[PDB]
Amino acid sequence: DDGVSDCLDQ
Amino acid sequence: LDDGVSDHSADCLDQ
Amino acid sequence: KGTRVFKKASPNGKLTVYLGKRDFVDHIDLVDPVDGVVLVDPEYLKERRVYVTLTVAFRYGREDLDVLGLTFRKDLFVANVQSFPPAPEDKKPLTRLQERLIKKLGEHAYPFTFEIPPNLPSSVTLQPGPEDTGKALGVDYEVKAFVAENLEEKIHKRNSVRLVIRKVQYAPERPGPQPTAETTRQFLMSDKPLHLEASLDKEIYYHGEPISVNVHVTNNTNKTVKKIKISVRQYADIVLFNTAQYKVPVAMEEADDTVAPSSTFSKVYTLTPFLANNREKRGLALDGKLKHEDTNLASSTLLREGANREILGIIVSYKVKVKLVVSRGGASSDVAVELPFTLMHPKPKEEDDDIVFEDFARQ
Amino acid sequence: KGTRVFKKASPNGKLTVYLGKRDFVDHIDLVDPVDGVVLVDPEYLKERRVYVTLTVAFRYGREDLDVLGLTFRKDLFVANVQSFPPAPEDKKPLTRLQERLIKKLGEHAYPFTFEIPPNLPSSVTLQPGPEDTGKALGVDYEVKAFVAENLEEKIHKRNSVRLVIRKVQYAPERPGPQPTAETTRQFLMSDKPLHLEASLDKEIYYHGEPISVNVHVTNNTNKTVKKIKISVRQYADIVLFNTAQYKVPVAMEEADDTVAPSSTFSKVYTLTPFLANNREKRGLALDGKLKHEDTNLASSTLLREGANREILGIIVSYKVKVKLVVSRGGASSDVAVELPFTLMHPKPKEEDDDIVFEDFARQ
Repeated sequence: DDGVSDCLDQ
Repeated sequence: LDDGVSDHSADCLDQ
Repeated sequence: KGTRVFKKASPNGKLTVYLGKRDFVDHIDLVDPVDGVVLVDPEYLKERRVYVTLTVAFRYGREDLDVLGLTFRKDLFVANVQSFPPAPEDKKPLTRLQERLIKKLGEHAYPFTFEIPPNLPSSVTLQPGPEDTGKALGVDYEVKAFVAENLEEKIHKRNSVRLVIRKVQYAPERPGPQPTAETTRQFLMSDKPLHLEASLDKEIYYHGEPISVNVHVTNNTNKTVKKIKISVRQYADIVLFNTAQYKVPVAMEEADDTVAPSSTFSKVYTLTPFLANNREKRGLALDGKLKHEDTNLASSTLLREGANREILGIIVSYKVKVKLVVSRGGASSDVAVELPFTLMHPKPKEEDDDIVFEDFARQ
Repeated sequence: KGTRVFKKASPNGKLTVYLGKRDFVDHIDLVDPVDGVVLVDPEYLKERRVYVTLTVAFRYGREDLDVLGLTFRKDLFVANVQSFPPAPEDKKPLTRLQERLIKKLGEHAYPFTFEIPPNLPSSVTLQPGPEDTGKALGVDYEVKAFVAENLEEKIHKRNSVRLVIRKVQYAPERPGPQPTAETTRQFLMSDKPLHLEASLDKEIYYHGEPISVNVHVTNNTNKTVKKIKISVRQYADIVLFNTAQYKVPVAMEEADDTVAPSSTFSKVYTLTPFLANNREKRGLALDGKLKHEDTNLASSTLLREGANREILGIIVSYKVKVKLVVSRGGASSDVAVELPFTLMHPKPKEEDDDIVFEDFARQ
């Protein structure tokens, strides 16, 4: 459990 | 002057 | 009147097929016909027709209905029925279950009937390859209902119901003599005979029904038979594609009876070949798949002089063996005979409303 | 050496993240490390620290990290690095690129290194559409650099950089026997076989590479092969949450070539699965977002003996199908075989800084 919890197109 | 069908698929499960 | 009706439906539950039996008995003259009903929803794909197809084929290589797999396929029988538009029929009349079904299911339900030719091979499967090659093979009877524009363009998983029915073979009991066989032996420097004679009941064949072997030993020699070993072996000859012979013991009883020197002996031994005792004995020659509780050892092939042996695919036969073990003194001996018999599927019991609907899917 | 380094900065540019690559190859034994740098000037909100985290998750319901929409999300790998103030100097091993990227940049350039363990699912997204009862789902590798005192602190869109790299999968061409498959058919009323055999030049293809199907057809029958149909299918099994099996042709050549009765035939067919065409409609496993020219048709998931199958999310695999369609002049049957292959990602490169920035964005 080592801590838990983009892509531009207009 | 031809022949029958050539079926293809599967029905009942196996787990 | 208590009557079972088996059903299966398309994946998308639109198309549903009903059949009164899963197994259809071949009485040598005539198989009982595949009479069924199809209940269709005209509001999926209303222009489309419903068809039903019986496909009897020998298959070889991973026997299922798959492509990854199949190495050999030979067609043995096909029949195409246009069911939803009640097209100008062959006009062989309707059947009591068909009416009782359309009387129950509606007028969206339409029948189909197939008449299976006599002399076609009964359902049979076998899984080979002991240490050598040979892939899963059999003869299976597939009935498939499907919704399509026409038999031309391919079937899709959604509409198609695929049922693998069984044709199982029955034959009635025969008059004449029981299977009898005998042999005599005289070993080195004795000149005294050992006489083994053994007998059966020629008809001795419905699944489960035991085998009563009568055994008679006239032992004039001064050797003793230590034990008597009776057995039932099934013989399977693949005759299509990759031909191959198999023989599998499916019953046994080593008896510790002994026949004294200069004596005589008699007994009946009784034997029951069972599929249970033999499951994945490399799975040779069933009448069904291994997983279904229905499955028995396959029935004997019925041949006739001149009948085509190779479009039967798999010739099944059974024999009883009786062996005397000897080992007298200080390469010990075998005296044996073997008696052949036929093995058939038992005859089925002859002779609003109570009608009970089950899945076609087997146990 | 006009060295391309992909840069992205904070929406309000106090934090800016640099990476050598957007895609990171998995060569089955170990993944390319995520070597990068964080350029922050220690003036903004939490004048304690900046962190970087790698998160690998399977997500279902949308395909991004979102609150409204995420119906299922399984966490597969999380790594948290404290990139400002430099944490204990045991993971000092720097890379040759990182050294250039602190020398070329100010004293405010602090590195990070992520090691992805082997056997994770590569990047994958699958777009169910019309046909389906499902929505976007996939596996993302999300690098997120953000400033905080705490790291239990709620991360600030103001403070964050977030960039979705891909982990792409490579397999090396292993020679040996190439893929082969064959089947033999015998149609009704004749014992004359139609034999089909197929073969692919390789097993391990790479995106964009053509695939050469070698076809041999021995038609001893009385029937004509009306057409030959070669095709490529992707199968994508969802194994997590809402299971499903999809199937999509991604290449298709239906040639007008004919095998006339009692003749034979052979021809090598070449087709390439693309996705470029109509950008995939629905149900297709891509390795990225549809919107990017960057992304391919997904690579095949590599399975192992003992492998935990479900934690891979989607099982992706491809097969070539070669279909003969049969008929004779004036209900027609088809003979086909299928051959698997492994679709993989090509490796990019085996062919005083001059480091020049690209805006990290896929095109």
